[PDB]
Amino acid sequence: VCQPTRFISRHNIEGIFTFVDHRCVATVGYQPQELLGKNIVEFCHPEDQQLLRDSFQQVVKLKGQVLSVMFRFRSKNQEWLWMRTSSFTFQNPYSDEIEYIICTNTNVKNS
Amino acid sequence: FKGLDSKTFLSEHSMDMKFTYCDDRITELIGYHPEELLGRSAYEFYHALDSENMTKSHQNLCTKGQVVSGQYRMLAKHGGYVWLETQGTVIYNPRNLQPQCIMCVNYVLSEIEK
Repeated sequence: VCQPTRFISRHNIEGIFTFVDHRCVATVGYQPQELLGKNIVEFCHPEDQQLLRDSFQQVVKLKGQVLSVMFRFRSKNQEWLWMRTSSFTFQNPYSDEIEYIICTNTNVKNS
Repeated sequence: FKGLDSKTFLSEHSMDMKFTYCDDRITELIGYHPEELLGRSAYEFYHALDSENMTKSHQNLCTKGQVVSGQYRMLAKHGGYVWLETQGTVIYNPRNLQPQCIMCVNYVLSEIEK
């Protein structure tokens, strides 16, 4: 079957990329170091930015369950690609360090 | 002593638990390079005494969508095993609830024991 193009990321609760899987190059055309330290919202279409912010805000409230969002992500070639991001929080349960967000980011169709 | 970040590694699997991605934090923990895991089932690496439990865990994960494993032992590259726990989450297609892959957050609980 045709494997969807996707990559994993980790974000702080504000949306900053703190880890980026190198499959990002194939998915959106950036090297990991072009994403790391930036907010995901900096890659998001203006119409979808607030949705994406509010998704990040809520996913910490959902008891670790997955929250999905579809948004337009600006590729390295400055083109809008539809991405479905599936996100959930994690915290090492032996700690009280602040949760972070793990995302799977897949290029999908809007059709 | 190691800090928390160093004792976690993320992995992605197909629905049969074959590795499709692993972060490089695994190497310092138990020796493997990510590239050598790809296409191998996680089941190859489970201790014999944890195998039936991990099969049940996987079934529960596929039924429920998200599970925390029991403690289990994972075979290290150079011998011995490390105690792990894994939180698994199925990633779907929202359209039709078709499963796409399994995202695992793996955290160690011991040094390599042999």
